[PDB]
Amino acid sequence: VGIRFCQECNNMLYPKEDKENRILLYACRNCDYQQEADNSCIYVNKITHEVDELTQIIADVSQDPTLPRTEDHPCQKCGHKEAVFFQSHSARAEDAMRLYYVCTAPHCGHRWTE
Amino acid sequence: TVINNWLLIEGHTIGIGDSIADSKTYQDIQNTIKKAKQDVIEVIEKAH
Ligand SMILES: [Zn+2]
Ligand SMILES: [Zn+2]
Repeated sequence: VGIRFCQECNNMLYPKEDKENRILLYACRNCDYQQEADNSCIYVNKITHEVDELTQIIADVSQDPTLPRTEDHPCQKCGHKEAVFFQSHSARAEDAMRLYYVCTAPHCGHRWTE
Repeated sequence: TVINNWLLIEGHTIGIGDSIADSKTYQDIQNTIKKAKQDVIEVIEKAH
């Protein structure tokens, strides 16, 4: 799924096929380096892209004075009353008006969607 | 000609009193606006 880099010239490793043993190999074409491919998968395509936004959500967003905050929904980790909420804030997010909450109070940074 | 010269008798105008409704009507309009705001808030929360 990801991209692996060479350790000699630090170029990109492309998938190669080991004919003699029948195992997936990652061979850089800048040099002769070849390495064993652990994941055995090359490419993954989520065209419907059911991606989670909280992995793209940063904790310092809770410091924004322009964002609304409610004490209704508390933090799961630290149980703090006040939490800032906002929508997807992302394009190509299909049709989603759901709420992504970020817990306030310093060093918590917890986030959750409901 | 004849209608303008008759309006010379009756007269026509527009004024502040022509642009205000009864206090009951104002209360009804405010109640309708409040109900609309409550309904749209409920819709926003339901979509949330
Ligand atoms: Zn290389
Ligand atoms: Zn918290």
